[PDB]
Amino acid sequence: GEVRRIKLYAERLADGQMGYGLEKGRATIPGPLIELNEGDTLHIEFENTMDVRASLHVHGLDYEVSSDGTTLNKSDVEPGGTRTYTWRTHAPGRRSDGTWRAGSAGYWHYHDHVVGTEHGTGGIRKGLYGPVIVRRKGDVLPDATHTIVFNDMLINNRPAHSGPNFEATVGDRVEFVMITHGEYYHTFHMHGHRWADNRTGMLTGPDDPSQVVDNKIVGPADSFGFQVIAGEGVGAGAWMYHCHVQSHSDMGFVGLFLVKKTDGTIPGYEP
Amino acid sequence: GEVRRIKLYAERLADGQMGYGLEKGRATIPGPLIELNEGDTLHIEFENTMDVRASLHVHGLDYEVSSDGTTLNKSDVEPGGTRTYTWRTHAPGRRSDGTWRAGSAGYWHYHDHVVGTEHGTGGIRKGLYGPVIVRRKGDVLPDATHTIVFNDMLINNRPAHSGPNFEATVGDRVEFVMITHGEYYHTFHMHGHRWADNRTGMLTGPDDPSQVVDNKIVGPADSFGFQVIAGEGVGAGAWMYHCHVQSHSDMGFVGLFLVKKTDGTIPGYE
Amino acid sequence: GEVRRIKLYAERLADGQMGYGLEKGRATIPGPLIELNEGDTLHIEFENTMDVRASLHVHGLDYEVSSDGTTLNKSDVEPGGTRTYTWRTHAPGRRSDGTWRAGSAGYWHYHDHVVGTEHGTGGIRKGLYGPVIVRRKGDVLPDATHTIVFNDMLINNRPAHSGPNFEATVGDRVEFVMITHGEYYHTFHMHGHRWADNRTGMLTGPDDPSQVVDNKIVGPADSFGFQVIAGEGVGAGAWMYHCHVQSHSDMGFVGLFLVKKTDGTIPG
Ligand SMILES: [Cu+2]
Ligand SMILES: [Cu+2]
Ligand SMILES: [Cu+2]
Ligand SMILES: [Cu+2]
Ligand SMILES: [Cu+2]
Ligand SMILES: [Cu+2]
Ligand SMILES: [Cu+2]
Ligand SMILES: [Cu+2]
Ligand SMILES: [Cu+2]
Ligand SMILES: [Cu+2]
Ligand SMILES: [Cu+2]
Ligand SMILES: [Cu+2]
Ligand SMILES: [Cu+2]
Ligand SMILES: [Cu+2]
Repeated sequence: GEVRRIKLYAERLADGQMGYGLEKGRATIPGPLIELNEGDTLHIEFENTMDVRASLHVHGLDYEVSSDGTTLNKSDVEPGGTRTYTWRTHAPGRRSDGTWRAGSAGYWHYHDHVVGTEHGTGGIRKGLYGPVIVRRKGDVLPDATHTIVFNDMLINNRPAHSGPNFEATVGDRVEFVMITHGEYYHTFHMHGHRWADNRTGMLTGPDDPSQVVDNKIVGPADSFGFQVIAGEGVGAGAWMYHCHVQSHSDMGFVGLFLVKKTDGTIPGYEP
Repeated sequence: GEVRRIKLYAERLADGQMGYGLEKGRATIPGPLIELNEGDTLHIEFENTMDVRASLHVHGLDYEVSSDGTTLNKSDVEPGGTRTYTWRTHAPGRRSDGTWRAGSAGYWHYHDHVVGTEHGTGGIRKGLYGPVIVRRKGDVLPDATHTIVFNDMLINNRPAHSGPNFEATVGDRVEFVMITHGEYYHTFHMHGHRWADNRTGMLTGPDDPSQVVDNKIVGPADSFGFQVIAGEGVGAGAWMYHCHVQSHSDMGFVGLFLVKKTDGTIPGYE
Repeated sequence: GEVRRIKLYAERLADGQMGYGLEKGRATIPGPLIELNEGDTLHIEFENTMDVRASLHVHGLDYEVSSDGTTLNKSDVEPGGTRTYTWRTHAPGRRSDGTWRAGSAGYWHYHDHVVGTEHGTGGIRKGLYGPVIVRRKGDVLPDATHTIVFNDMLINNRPAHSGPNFEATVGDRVEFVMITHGEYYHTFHMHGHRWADNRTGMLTGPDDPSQVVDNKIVGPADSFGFQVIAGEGVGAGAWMYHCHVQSHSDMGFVGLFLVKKTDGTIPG
């Protein structure tokens, strides 16, 4: 259980998007990946650099109403204002009542709750979302982590036929965090790969009856994640991921998981 | 288990609504909570007090076609009529061939199947829905149970910005039953609390790999439930629950889980 | 693990439809059920008999990009062309990193990826879909398997009020494969029966905490399956299955699981 501190800034981007960043003028969409171990406390020294009220609200983690990031709990930030948000986490364990307390561990996310509406509809639309992973002791750690956000009809707020693409090598342990926002349900599909429908996205062993899937229905504020061995049993290639709702996939919102051979090459593809 | 008998009434209510009740003029939307233990049998002496055919149909439980509650199986109820429905439940166990028979236990629900359409579209819209809990031997029992129904764009058929709110004290074991009906998908979200995506909404112990969530996609006739310790690790507070579909949350369709300190107070909220 | 070889054909059908068949002129919607055991390899000698490009794309199974069935990987089929697709499967096992590799076993599906659009919107709409089951050693095998596809507002591309109905006898072990396609989310409900939300749709034992359900939200390209003992604890009957989205159920998009007594009768 470390007590940890980061700085976070909400910025309006040149293009009129809105992003979180770890430093001024370094905002990204999605926002920076926050990673904590169960038991860790994080203090986020947040600065709203924008000319509108903005906030930081987190799913899954332990927070008091004063870190709700809502108008209801007097927890949003005035233009140019500052606020320290506090996120706590806990390990699982036996309560006195003999019950098992579930831990914080999982694939989570943070987003604005007051831009445009008192539910953050405008901030979320403009890019104020990012991933949070809470790890349990012993969890398997990846070679890389990639965050895919279905935000209305967009992926990571990109234009149609502009990715995002993620590169790996065959055999790499690659982690995906998959977050949904906005108005629409979606189905997330990845070619050539599959994962478990459980906390880690990985089967614990032969006694784990979790469905193994390559396609998952998601709605606004859903988060899940998984890890794959890149190209396992399928080889190097351009492995598309996309929404499987037919009108959505036809808008040209598709990304590629580019799995290269150890010589840096990939079977030829036509994007 | 035990053999149980109850009366149930379907009644027209104010503002063109329809509800189930355990007594005449005590109909509620949602309808009364029905709670059974695996193995129990329930006989429901159902009176349709309305001027249109109505029925009772249940998810999850054991029932014969004579208690289907459908026109197909001639088990709806004529206006002003009475019919006894029978719900059975069973415990899990190995079959003779060594497969495992799943038990009845879970978060379930009952609704009308013949008002407006032969799928109960009018009856459900107007409020003919309620919760059923079937418990397993050794299940953890709560201090209170609250039912939240996303019915089209309404919560429990309340208009925009009309709660419902649920009160607890820090430390209470609070059960939620979450049912969806109608036309739309939703995502159910609760601030400051989380649960397991499994039968009871609680992890069985360290071998249970179920995802821990605070947001769940649901569609018409989905039911799930869970228990939380009120304010566990987060303290007293006005803890919002709402649909996270942004247009739905922006219509005011929000309620509060009001978690008080033992001294009866709650951190100031607006 | 066996190496298996089949032929498949894509063909235009009546009423503006398209389907897959094991023989020319024998295409069905849904397409033929393909059943494999973990470790089996299947080579599909696919002939596109149509006047438009078409492909075969599979969920869940092991395939190389040369069997992706996509424009991106140039592995669709010209009109009148033939292509051998290869699907591999694997058993689960312990990896050299100490993790458990998930096996191929599950309820899966295949469909076109290039008719109408580069995502197969037109091919899927018109009937180019079918079920795939991959079994694990020791899995419980059914007496009968039935495939239900929610494709847009249709079931198995049947018109409103067109079933399909499935017949069983009380005590039969009946498997359902449930696949969704198109534009819409659905909720699949079956009267009188329930299943586990897990890989097999059956609880493995008392240590399996999976929710037991009779209603499941599904979206495009979702697949799940389950087995039930027909009429278990409920008896013979006409047992409705339907989408539970109310306007969907109201269109006539409903079928029956017709469970007979041992003497052949159904409560009428
Ligand atoms: Cu909120
Ligand atoms: Cu989509
Ligand atoms: Cu795909
Ligand atoms: Cu695919
Ligand atoms: Cu949120
Ligand atoms: Cu090229
Ligand atoms: Cu029904
Ligand atoms: Cu909603
Ligand atoms: Cu929240
Ligand atoms: Cu129902
Ligand atoms: Cu695809
Ligand atoms: Cu439907
Ligand atoms: Cu039903
Ligand atoms: Cu697909």
